[PDB]
Amino acid sequence: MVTIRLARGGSKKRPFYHLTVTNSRNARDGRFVERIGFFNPVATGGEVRLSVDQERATYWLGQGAQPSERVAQLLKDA
Amino acid sequence: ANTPSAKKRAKQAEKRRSHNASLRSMVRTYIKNVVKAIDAKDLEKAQAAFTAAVPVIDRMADKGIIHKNKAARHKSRLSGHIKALS
Amino acid sequence: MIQTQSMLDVADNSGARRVMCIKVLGGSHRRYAGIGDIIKVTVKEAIPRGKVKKGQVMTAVVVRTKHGVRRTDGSIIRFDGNAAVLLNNKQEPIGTRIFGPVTRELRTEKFMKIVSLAPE
Amino acid sequence: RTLTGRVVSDKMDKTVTVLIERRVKHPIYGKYVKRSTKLHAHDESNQCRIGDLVTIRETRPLAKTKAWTLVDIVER
RNA sequence: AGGGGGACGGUUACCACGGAGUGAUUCAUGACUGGGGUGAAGUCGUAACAAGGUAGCCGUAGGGGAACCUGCGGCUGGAU
RNA sequence: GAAGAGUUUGAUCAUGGCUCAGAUUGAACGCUGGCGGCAGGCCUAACACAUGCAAGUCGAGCGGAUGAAGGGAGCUUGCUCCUGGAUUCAGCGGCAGACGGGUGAGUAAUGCCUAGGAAUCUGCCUGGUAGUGGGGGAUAACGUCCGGAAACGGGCGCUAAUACCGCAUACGUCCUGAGGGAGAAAGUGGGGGAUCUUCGGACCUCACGCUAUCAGAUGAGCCUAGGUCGGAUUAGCUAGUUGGUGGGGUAAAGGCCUACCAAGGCGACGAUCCGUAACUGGUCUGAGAGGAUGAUCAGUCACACUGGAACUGAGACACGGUCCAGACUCCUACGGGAGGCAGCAGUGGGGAAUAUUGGACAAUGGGCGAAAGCCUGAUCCAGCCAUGCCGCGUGUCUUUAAGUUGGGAGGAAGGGCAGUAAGUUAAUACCUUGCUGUUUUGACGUUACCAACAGAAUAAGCACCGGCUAACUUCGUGCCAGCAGCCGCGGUAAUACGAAGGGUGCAAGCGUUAAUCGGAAUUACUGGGCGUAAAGCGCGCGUAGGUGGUUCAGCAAGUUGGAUGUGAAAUCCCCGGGCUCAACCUGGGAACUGCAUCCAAAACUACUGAGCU
Repeated sequence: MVTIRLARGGSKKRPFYHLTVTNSRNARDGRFVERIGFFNPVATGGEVRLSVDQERATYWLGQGAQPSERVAQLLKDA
Repeated sequence: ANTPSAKKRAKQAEKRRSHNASLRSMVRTYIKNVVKAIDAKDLEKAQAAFTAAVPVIDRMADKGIIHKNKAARHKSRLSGHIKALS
Repeated sequence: MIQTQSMLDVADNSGARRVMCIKVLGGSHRRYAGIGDIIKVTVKEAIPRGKVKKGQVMTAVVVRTKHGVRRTDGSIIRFDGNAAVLLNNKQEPIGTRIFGPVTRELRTEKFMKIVSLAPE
Repeated sequence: RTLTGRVVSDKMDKTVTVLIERRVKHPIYGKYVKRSTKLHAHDESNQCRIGDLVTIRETRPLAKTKAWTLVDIVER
């Protein structure tokens, strides 16, 4: 059930993600286990795309968490 | 109203309850006779009576009608008083 | 119930717990009322909020007597307790539920609403 | 892992209650007040009399309203 | 054959709801009453403020249409 | 980082209350309205609820229902006997339904929050450790009968398995812990050349499954300390209560359950009773202390017409489960039945007052699935409402908004496929899988946004103007009619009341009703009082308690410093990044005055001891 997952922050027609590590027992936007770095597909000048830190991202894959479907092909952007 | 996804498990629960009521009672009548054995104070049938019971207390525990450490206590309660018959 | 001053339980839904017959309706020197007959009650005891109040001259159909009612083969059907169902001036029941059994002498043109609610 | 109180009642076997006193501050008044706390301590051998001072240890609960055992009679 | 073991049984404790008797404690209402407040003030009045035309006031008993008097101890917040 | 006025008086001073400026909300109401972006929208009846929808998923887990095609035989292209296998899906079975969602009724304390503690389970997930053999009995669909208009019931009779029960088997795992005893599993589909043959099977081989355990992650459960609302016009409460053991029992400690033994337990630091209320991160006013406060947002709790109860399951005492009881409601052909919107719309009904019987799973999730995908009123996103919060527009001869037209990104991660390479392979034979390049395709909101065009055509309102608000003629009315927050104004030239006539406040809003804090040192810890303004009991003895002369020494509870884990994320505070700008959005930190643990300190306090007068 433990999962790394895109989670909608931001505004309506203004997506912003957190890439939360969640439990799949909760909602998308509440009670995350850990926030590793973010995502922003409306990224323009000066805004960094994704703050993915592989110092902690190894650990949930090591302790047995999974990408959902898209989270696999954000790590494929490396 | 209710859904046939839940109306199917109306039968799937109470029929399963009926099988799990008997097998649960098949446990605790074997333990009662090895407490009747201690209350009769006759070791000469008490040893043969709970060695018929121990293959039943954990065989039910192995298949998830009861839990496996409920068996572990009752295998340690009855033995700790059969030893007291000495 | 059967006669005046007789006190009788309440078989329908809302209001009274005990009513007392103050008049047997029908004839002139009419002295008894069995199952299916119409009496005049007063509400001797009632629940805290219901459709009737204590002390109220009302009309009720007799549904369930201890004297009983007789069938055509000679057989009797005989209850443990007196009971009526209170009515309005339409001689339609006030409550929406009937408690206890009734007899088939009550499934007439006027009282089959009581029969259709009863758990007979 | 060290809580200290003076013995106030011992007339039951294997069980004793002490007053673990303290003096802590009042939040909006500033004056340090005393706040007495009356724990229950379990004795393994019942050797504590009224007026003794003991220290205790936390473990799994030994009864209802009792989750602290006796370590050592410090003084008397 | 049957036995073991189950199932429906039988009845034993436990208990929700219901029942009965008698109380508590709260809330609304109640004929009729008793003061209180604000008014507008008709009225017997002048009770206080000057030594307010009998100095006030306080306690208390006691007494009297009222705004009011004596006594006993009390106080000047009493002045010539 | 802190602004006060007006008002007791003939005037003064002091004590002391009133009314006022402000900023605010989940907002109403009275008015009048051009637009955009993000927001927010039963505060009352946890009131009753018509209607549709809110969790069905799977045939590659198993029996059994129906016959795409195609190749043929007859009749001669009408038809079926076949051959076959495409497909669906009501009945079993796995999993999920214990999540998402909603509401705040109950709860004054173990609920929440902060810290710590051990006597436990956890399906799917992830690392290994050992293992999938051999059998047996049922059972629905189906067949019919009975009851019923239907809904549905309940009689026997068939058959299956990834449904169940033994037997075999034991690296842990459990008991005794000497020795020994005990107990597991299920198979399905994509393939495969040599031997057995019906190379259907067997064996080989990966894929999903299956099991017995350990370590972990992730949840979930106990236990302790701390604090957490108003009352003494509530002072005693308590008997399974507080311990003890024997047993019983929970996944796990424990009077949790139990028998008997004893007489303990709680409480003036506020017990018990009584009224009230989800709590917190936080929020609002504030110089801060605080005070008030829990709408959106997030954590925990709690509930599901009301009450009791278990069942199944990894997980419930289960919101679209069952059972029982109650209240209510509904269909009846009187035989028998059914329902629970505090799920999204919506309806009454209450109220000052609050929205659409919407669009689609394209993004993010989940739920099943080998995969394709299949469902989701969660969500993404739309109508409706000035309800805030920003921007913006109503012209000084431009055309922005709006509208017409032409254009135009970003939301898409991947799926299909048919090569291409890889590594498990006994055989990169072959399947299955991850990689690569190309092709095919899928956007609810369908647009934002760019660039043309006609022409100022389509845009302002509100309240006041006696004072301390430097907005401040008259006309009508005459102690009338009225206005107003405090004074007051009106009793005949009215700056105070009704118009006109002008200004002014700030603007699609302006005002006043209401509530909160403030100024309020007007409950004063910071930071007030008491001879006469309100206030010293009429005074004692003294219980708890508050505080305690004097010196050395010791302790390290309070005190003091540092260390470490936190104090969730959000919010806020600065620096930024972006929407063309501002809201809004985030990135970074700052902040979080707190909590325990740890070591270091000894001037002072408590405590400890000997003293000193």
